[PDB]
Amino acid sequence: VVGGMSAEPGAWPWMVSLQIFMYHNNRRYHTCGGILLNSHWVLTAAHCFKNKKKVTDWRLIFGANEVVWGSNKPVKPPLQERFVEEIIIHEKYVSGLEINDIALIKITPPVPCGPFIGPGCLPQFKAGPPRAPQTCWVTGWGYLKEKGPRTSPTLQEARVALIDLELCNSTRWYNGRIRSTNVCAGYPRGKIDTCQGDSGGPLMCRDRAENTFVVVGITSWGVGCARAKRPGVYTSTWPYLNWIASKIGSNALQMVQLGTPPR
Amino acid sequence: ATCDGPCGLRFRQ
Ligand SMILES: *[C@H]1O[C@H](CO[C@H]2O[C@@H](C)[C@@H](O)[C@@H](O)[C@@H]2O)[C@@H](O[C@H]2O[C@H](CO)[C@@H](O[C@@H]3O[C@H](CO)[C@@H](O)[C@H](O)[C@@H]3O)[C@H](O)[C@H]2NC(C)=O)[C@H](O)[C@H]1NC(C)=O
Ligand SMILES: NC(=[NH2+])c1ccc(N)cc1
Repeated sequence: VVGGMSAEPGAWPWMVSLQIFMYHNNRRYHTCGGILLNSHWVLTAAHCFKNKKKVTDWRLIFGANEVVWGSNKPVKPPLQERFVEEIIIHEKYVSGLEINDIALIKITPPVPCGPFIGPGCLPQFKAGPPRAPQTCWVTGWGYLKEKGPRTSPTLQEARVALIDLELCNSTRWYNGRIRSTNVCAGYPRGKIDTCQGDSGGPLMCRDRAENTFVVVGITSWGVGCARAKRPGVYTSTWPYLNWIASKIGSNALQMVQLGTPPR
Repeated sequence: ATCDGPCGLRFRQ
């Protein structure tokens, strides 16, 4: 994440680190982020699995705050490590343009939720698309600056602003490349944004009067990182409740949706 | 240590 500071242990217990496991040397490399939905599913970005669709090219790390580049050493609790049992890229995903960039991963064996690992919430059917203004945060182990080979060993976080799509799409910004299933978040002057390695990660929001945060998007792409008028483009989770529910089950999704509590 | 329960819960610590 370009900008923003490090996070504190337990601050975001649904963060999962998708890694690529080179078998010819047991090295693990963090390449994408992800969101813990339940004991056995993780929501992520589709593009992540490009040229990597074999369930054994991956390893999942939960309950982490500090992530090390290529490492072979096992992970000691509370950190957890897991294997991919399934990779479900969205049926109408479009590579390249990064459309319907959303995927689901089934874990094996399942993870135990504790002080450093628990689910995140998704929007309610009733939600509709993210209305600005609002206070959102993004987290991730990606680059700290456009390019710059090294990723962040310590999970980072940053506060960002939702931008209307009519603005995000205007000529002087993305000039048409944005669609209704997207969500743009960042700043007009940039400086703060996600970046490679953050992909698959969450865009969480809520209102000043509200208690809990909610994953309203998955980091998808953008033009560089932290550039003027080029906000990060995210996959709006709301329009995919639909698909999510058809893969993970109704109740499962129900359990990750806030009710109508006190305001 | 089920993963059910209220979501969006932070600092479970
Ligand atoms: C922004 O992204 C798309 C760009 O639209 C562009 O056109 C103007 C609105 C302009 O001011 C800029 O904002 C931008 O350059 C836009 O996608 C489509 O717009 C139309 C309506 O959806 C499309 O339809 C046209 O209308 C009829 C439909 O039957 C017909 O003539 C033709 O088939 C066509 O569909 C048009 O094709 C799309 N435009 C392009 C070039 O992609 C998006 O809707 C905007 N984003 C969002 C999220 O709404
Ligand atoms: N936030 C961004 N501009 C961004 C995020 C991820 C990515 N792979 C490219 C760009």
